[PDB]
Amino acid sequence: QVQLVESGGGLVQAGGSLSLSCAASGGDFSRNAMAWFRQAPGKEREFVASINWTGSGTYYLDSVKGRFTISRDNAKNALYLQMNNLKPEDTAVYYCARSTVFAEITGLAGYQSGSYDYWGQGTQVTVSS
Amino acid sequence: KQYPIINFTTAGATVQSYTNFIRAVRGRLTTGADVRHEIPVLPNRVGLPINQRFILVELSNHAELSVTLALDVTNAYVVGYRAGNSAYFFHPDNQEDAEAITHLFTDVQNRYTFAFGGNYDRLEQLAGNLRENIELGNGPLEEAISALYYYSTGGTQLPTLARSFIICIQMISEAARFQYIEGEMRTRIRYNRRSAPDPSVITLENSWGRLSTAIQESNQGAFASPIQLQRRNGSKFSVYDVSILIPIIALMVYRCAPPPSSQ
Repeated sequence: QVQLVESGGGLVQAGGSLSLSCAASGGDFSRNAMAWFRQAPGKEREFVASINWTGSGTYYLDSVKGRFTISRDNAKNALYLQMNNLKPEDTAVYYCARSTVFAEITGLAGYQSGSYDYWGQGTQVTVSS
Repeated sequence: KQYPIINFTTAGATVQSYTNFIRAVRGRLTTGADVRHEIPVLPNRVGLPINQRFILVELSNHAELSVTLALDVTNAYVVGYRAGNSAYFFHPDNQEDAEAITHLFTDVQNRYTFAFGGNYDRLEQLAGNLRENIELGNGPLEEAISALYYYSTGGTQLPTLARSFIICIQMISEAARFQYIEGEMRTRIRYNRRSAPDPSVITLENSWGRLSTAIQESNQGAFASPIQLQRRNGSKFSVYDVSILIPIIALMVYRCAPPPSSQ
């Protein structure tokens, strides 16, 4: 049984910082492709960051490019999202998503919520001013 | 731009058309410059330029659905495949492979790497059953061609796809490796039968690497140690020599440097 639980959310001010964590269990994590998405109310669900099974190949929504950093610890069964210079746009419920079928997903498919079978409960991120 | 491509279709498949295909594949897998005990050796992985690394086998059926398979020229094995705008790769065993396969189908819209490898153990447990319980021949190839095609659209499920891999690998990779297994498929194709493979075929598949070693390690054609094998009735017999194999195995992986001028 595969599990996804996100933590580290909260409230900060424009320019402020947050550290996101997803706690995954079950399945083979070290071989699974992973991504972060986000959804604000009234807004469509948008892709944020993706990371393959190995340490590094990674892709970002360009609005977050250089501001955000996605990583993973395959020993800890954990996914991470680091958010640094934060903006009002960045306010949304943030979800972590897993593919147990795929170690890596690139190209167009990489941004599609459809390509990931498992999702987490989500964690709320609000930014002020 | 693109690696070499070999074309084959199951439509109107004869023993002739099948054989001229598998020959054409062999043509592209090796130059034939390295031949030991009369048997062609596959090019050596070490030092091999990525642009010579793979070959393309395009497969179509009567329904006119097509998929393109990628074969590593070092092991003559399928590392992944493309259907339309999606490309799919078996989970790499090491960093070096992972790099290599990025030079394949670079123009494809979507690129997926499986969390699983293409080795028989893995495929068998996914498809739900062993190679022995999985049939071969023109018909099982037509269906596998389709199932691979419709996977990109969600039409195909996993076990069905796994089984589809097991089929094509054997009918193409294994067939190319062994003229014997080529003959087993000729049989099936010729009469439009379909049957799972016998213990002989299976054991040959499991023994390919070891034979490759023994043969290139042989002393004037004589093995230092025997390799166990089965005939169609599943009874064992041991192989201490080369001349037995020449009618059997078409290609060999590269174990070591070639021999002296003598023989």
